[PDB]
Amino acid sequence: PEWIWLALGTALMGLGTLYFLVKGMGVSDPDAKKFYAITTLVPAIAFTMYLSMLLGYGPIYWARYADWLFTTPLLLLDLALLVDADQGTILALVGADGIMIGTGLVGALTKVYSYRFVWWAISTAAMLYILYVLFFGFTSKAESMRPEVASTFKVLRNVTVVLWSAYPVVWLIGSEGAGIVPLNIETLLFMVLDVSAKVGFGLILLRSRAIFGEA
Amino acid sequence: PEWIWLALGTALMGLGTLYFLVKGMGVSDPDAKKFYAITTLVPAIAFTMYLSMLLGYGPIYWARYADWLFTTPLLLLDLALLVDADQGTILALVGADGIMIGTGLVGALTKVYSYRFVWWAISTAAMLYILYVLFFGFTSKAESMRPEVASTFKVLRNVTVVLWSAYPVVWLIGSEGAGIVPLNIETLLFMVLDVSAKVGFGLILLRSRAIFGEA
Amino acid sequence: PEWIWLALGTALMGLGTLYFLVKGMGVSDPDAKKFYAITTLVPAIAFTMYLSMLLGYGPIYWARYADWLFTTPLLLLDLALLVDADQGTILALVGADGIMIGTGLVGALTKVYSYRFVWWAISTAAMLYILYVLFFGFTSKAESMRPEVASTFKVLRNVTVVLWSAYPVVWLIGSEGAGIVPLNIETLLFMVLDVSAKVGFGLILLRSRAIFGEA
Ligand SMILES: *C/C=C(C)/C=C/C=C(C)/C=C/C1=C(C)CCCC1(C)C
Ligand SMILES: *C/C=C(C)/C=C/C=C(C)/C=C/C1=C(C)CCCC1(C)C
Ligand SMILES: *C/C=C(C)/C=C/C=C(C)/C=C/C1=C(C)CCCC1(C)C
Repeated sequence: PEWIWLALGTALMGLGTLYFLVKGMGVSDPDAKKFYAITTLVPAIAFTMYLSMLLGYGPIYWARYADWLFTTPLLLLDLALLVDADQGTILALVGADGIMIGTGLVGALTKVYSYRFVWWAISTAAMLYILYVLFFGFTSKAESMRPEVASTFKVLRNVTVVLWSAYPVVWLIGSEGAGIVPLNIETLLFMVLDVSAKVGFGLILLRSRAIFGEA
Repeated sequence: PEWIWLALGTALMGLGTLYFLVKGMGVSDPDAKKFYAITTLVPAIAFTMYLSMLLGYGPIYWARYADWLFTTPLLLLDLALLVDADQGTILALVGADGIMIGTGLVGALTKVYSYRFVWWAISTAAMLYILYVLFFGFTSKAESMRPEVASTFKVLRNVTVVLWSAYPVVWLIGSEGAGIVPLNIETLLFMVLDVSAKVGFGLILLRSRAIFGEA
Repeated sequence: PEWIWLALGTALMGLGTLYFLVKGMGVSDPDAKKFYAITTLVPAIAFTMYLSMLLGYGPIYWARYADWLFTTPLLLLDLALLVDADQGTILALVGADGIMIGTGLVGALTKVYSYRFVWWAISTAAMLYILYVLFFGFTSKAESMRPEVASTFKVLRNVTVVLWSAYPVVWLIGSEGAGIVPLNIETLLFMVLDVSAKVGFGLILLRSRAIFGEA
C-alpha cells in the first residue's frame, strides 16, 4: 500500500523541516543564514507535496514532479554557494535542472514509448550535465576553500551524484519502462530517494562548519 | 453584484499603477528606481488579474490566487530592501510566502472541511512566520537606518501585518468556513484588502523619502 | 504542412544550442560565462518547446507561449548585463515582459474579438514599454562602455526592436485577427521570428568581444 509510504515521507519531511528550523533559530552569521534558509525550504516544500499525495487518496502524480521541480534548484544553490560558484554557472545549473524536470514530466505524460524515450534521453542528458559540473567544476572551485568546506562539499557531492542518478533508474524499472516494480514499491523507492536527497543532504550540510563564513 | 466590486478593483489598481508610473518617470537615484519598479509592478499585475475576473463573467477564482501568488513576494521585497535585509532571510520570506499562497489554493480547492482545515493551518502558520519576521527582525534591522527610513518602515509594517491578517479571517467567514458572508460581499472585502495592501502600501512608500539612498 | 516548419525549428534551435555549447566550452572569463550561459539556455529551451510541438501531432498552442514566456526574460537579461543596467530597471523589464506574454496568451484564449482586443492592447503597450527602454535608456547606458560593447549592443538593439515588433503583426494577420494567413504559414513566420530572435541574436552576441569584461 502506497499510503504508508506516502505517510512516512510526509512525516520525515515534516520532522526534518522542524528540526532544521530549531537548529537555525539562533543563527547570526549571514553565511549560515542563507544555508539554513535554503536548506530548510527544500524539505519544507516536499513536506506540503507529500501531504497532498497522502490526502490525494479518496498512475501519474503531478505533486511528485512539482516537488522535484521546486526543490532541485535550491539543492544546487546550496552546493553553488558552498563553493562560491559563478553566477553564470549557477544560472546554467538551474536552467539545465528546470529542463531536466520539465522534460521528464512530458515523458511521463507520454504514451508512445518511443516518444517517451526521447524525452527521457534529453532529461538524462540534462542531469549528466549538472552532475558533470558538480563533480568536476565545483570540486576544483572547492579546492580554493579551507579544508572544512572542501571536505563537506565532497560528501554532499558524492551523495548528490549517487542519489540523483538513481532516479531515472527507478523510473526505468517502474511503469514507464521495464514494468518490473509495482506502484507501491516505486512510490517507496522514490520516497527513500527524496528523504535522503533532502533531509539527508540537509543534515550533512547543517551539521558541518562549512556553512560559516571564512575570512 | 460582484461585477461592480470587480469593476472598481480593476479601476483602482489601474489608476494606482498609472499614478505610480507618472511619479517615477523622472527618477535617477537607483535606490528609488528599484522601489518604484518593484512597487509599480505589484499593482500592475493585480490590474490584469482583476480585469480577467471582470471579463470573466459571460465559486473558486484562480485569478484571485495567482494575483496574490505573484504580488505578495514583491511586497515583501519592498520591505526587505527598505531595511537592507539579508539574502537568506529574503529567500526565506519568499519561500514561506509561496507556501502560504499555494497551500491556501489547495485548501480552497478541497471539499472535505477537515482537509481544508489542515491546508488552512499550514498557510496561516506560514503567514505568521512572515509577519513574525516583519514585525521583529525587520524592525531591529530598521533601527540601524536614518529616522526617515525607520519611521516609514514602521508604518508599512503596521499596515502590512494588519491587512495581511485580515485575509484568512475574511476567508473564514466566506464559503469555505462560516458561510456568513455571501459571495458579492466576500469579493468586495478582498477587493478592499487588495487595493489597500497594494496601492495604499505603494502611496505610503513612494511618497516618503525612505526610497532614497542614504550615505 | 506545419510539421516541416516545426521540424526545421526544432532542428535550428537544437543546432544553435549545440553550437553555442561548443563555442563556450573553453571560457574562463566570468563575464563571458554569464553571457554564454544565458544565451545558450534561451535556444536550449525553445528546442524542447518546438520538439513538443513537432511530436504534438498524432488552433492554440501552449508550447508556443511557454517558449516565449521562459525565453524572453533571458533575452532581456543579456541586453541588461551587456549595458550594466540597474537592478530596478532589470526587474521592471522582466515584469513588463511577463505581463506581455501572459496577457497575450489570455487574448489568444479569448473568443470575443472585443475582449481579445483589450488583451492585445495591454500586451502591445507592455512590449512598447520594453522596447522604449531598450532603444533609449540602454543606448545611453551603452554609451559609457568601450566602443566594442557599444556597437554590439546597437546591433542587438536594432535586431531585437525590429524582430519583436513583428510578432503582434504576425499575430494580427493570423486567425486571431485579419484571417489572411493560414495556419501553416503562421507557424512558419513565427518559426523564422523565433530562430532569428534567439539563434540570430546569440550568434551576434557570442561572436563579438563585447561579452568579455573590460577594466
Ligand atoms: C528532492 C528531489 C530530487 C533530488 C530529485 C531528483 C530527480 C532527478 C535527478 C530526476 C531525473 C529523471 C530523469 C533523468 C529521466 C526520467 C524521469 C526523471 C524525472 C525521474
Ligand atoms: C495583494 C494581496 C495580498 C497582500 C494578499 C495577502 C494574502 C494572505 C495573507 C492570504 C492568506 C490565506 C491564509 C493564511 C489561509 C486561508 C487562505 C488565504 C490564501 C486567504
Ligand atoms: C523567442 C521569442 C520571442 C523573442 C518572442 C517575442 C514575442 C513578442 C514580442 C510577442 C508579442 C505579442 C503581442 C504584443 C500582442 C499579441 C500577442 C503576442 C503574444 C504575439
